[PDB]
Amino acid sequence: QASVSIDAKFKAHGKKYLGTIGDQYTLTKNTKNPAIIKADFGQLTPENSMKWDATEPNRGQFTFSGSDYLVNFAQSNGKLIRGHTLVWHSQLPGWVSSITDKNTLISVLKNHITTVMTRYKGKIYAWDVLNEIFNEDGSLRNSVFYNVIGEDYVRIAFETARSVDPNAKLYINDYNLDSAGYSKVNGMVSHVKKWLAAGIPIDGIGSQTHLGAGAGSAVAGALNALASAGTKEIAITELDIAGASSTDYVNVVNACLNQAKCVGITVWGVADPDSWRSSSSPLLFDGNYNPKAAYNAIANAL
Ligand SMILES: O[C@@H]1[C@@H](O)[C@@H](O[C@@H]2CO[C@@H](O)[C@H](O)[C@H]2O)OC[C@H]1O
Ligand SMILES: O[C@@H]1[C@@H](O)[C@H](O)OC[C@H]1O
Repeated sequence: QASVSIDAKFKAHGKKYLGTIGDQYTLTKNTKNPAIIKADFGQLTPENSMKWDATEPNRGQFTFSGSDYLVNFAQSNGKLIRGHTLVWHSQLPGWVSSITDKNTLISVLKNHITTVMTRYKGKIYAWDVLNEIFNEDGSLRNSVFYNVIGEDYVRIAFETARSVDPNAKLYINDYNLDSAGYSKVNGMVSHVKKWLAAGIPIDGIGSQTHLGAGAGSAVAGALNALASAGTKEIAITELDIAGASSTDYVNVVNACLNQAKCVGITVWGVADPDSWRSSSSPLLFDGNYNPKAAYNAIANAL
C-alpha cells in the first residue's frame, strides 16, 4: 500500500473515485494486492466475474460465486462498484450467439440484464450496459445482438436496465475513444445524441483508454469531444498505458481532472504481473507490488 492515496487526492478535487479492478484470485494471491486496493483506490470493477460467460454459462442458469465475492469485498471495504458488463460480443456463451430469433434473443437479453442487475440492485454505482458496440469507423458492430435484434437492442438494453435498478448509472463503454476527431469518437458522439434525443436512458459514456506509450496527451481532447454527446457524465473505465510513464499518466489524470463530466478513473489492474498486458508493464505498481514512478507523479499532480 502506498502511503498517499491517489483516490483520496482525486476525490478532493470533487471527483467520485480513482479505482482499479479485481476478483477472487488477485484479491487473495498475496497480502499486498488487496492492501493496495483498500489503501489507495476507491472503486472496483470485476475483472471477469460479471461477464456473460461467467454469469449465465447455460440458458437461464446463473453462477454468481465469483461476482458475489467481488461485490462483497468491495461493499465490505467502502469501495464503489462498476458492473461490467451486461451486453458484449466477446466472452459470450455460444448458446447466445447461436440464437437467430429476434423475440427469443430479446427475451434472453432482458432476462440476463434483469437477473444480474437485480442480484446487486442498489449496490452498483454504474453498469457498463453495452460494451464495444462500434466498429472503428463509427458504424454499429455486427454482433449477434445487432444482426438479430437490430439497432433497437440499444433501447431495449438501457430501458430494461433503468427499470431494474434506477439507482445505477447506465453506461455505454468502448475503447479507442482516445482522440478528438477519431472516427469511433465521432460515431460514439453522433449515435449517443441520437439515442438521448429518442429518450434512451444513457447516463454516461465509458472510455476504456487502453493506451500505447505517448498517447496520454491526446486523451483530454477526446474527453472534451465526448462531452458533446450530451450525457450526464463520462469516465475513464479501463486505463493502462504501455510503459506507464509519469507523463502519460499525469496527462490522462489531468484530462479527466479538467473535464466537468469526468466523474472518475479506473485503472485496469493494480500491479504489472496481473495486467492483461503484463508484457508492457502498463500499471502503477510493479512486480513487487510497489509504487512505480507514475503513481507518485499522479499523486504529486493532485
Ligand atoms: O481475459 C481478460 C480480458 O478480457 C480483460 O478484460 C477485458 C479487457 O478488454 C476490455 O475490452 C474489456 O472491457 C475487459 O473486461 O482483462 C482481464 C483478462 O483476464
Ligand atoms: O451475496 C449476494 C449479494 O451479493 C447480492 O447483492 O444479493 C444476493 C446475495 O445472495
